[PDB]
Amino acid sequence: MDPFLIKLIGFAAATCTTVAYAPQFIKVLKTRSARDISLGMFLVMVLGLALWLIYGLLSGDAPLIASNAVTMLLAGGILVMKLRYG
Amino acid sequence: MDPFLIKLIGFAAATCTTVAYAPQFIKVLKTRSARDISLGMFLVMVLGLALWLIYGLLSGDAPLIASNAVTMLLAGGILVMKLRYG
Repeated sequence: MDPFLIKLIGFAAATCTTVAYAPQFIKVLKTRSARDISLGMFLVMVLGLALWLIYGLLSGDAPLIASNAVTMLLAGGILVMKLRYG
Repeated sequence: MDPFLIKLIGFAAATCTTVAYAPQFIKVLKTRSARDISLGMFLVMVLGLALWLIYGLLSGDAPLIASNAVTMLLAGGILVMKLRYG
């Protein structure tokens, strides 16, 4: 019945990107982005993440669940990007 | 036995981000990134994606499998980023 042990193994491997992804998100902010960038692209990505949470639960996978939580917190860099506007 | 129908549903939803993510990748290139950016972060992300393919197959999920294939092709934007070097 979809053993939880599988989720743990996936997280362990995904940890490399997840751990590296978090700091990488901040670096993107210093990438000197312009306001003329379509923020709509980022908004869509967030929508997929929200849905991925449901799918992740159905599979009992941790990487998708943990990624969604981590992304939400790290995503906070949205305010920084929005600063470029106006 | 992990019905394939589940993978199809996940892809349909993930299609929003997957479809939007592809064009978003190109836009990142025009983000005026600097060579002083740690490319190592991107390298690690790729490693996780390669492993995710195996995990994705184990779950029979299409979003992870399709994402890996799409990312590999779209990732090609690596050469553009490498151009900043030197």
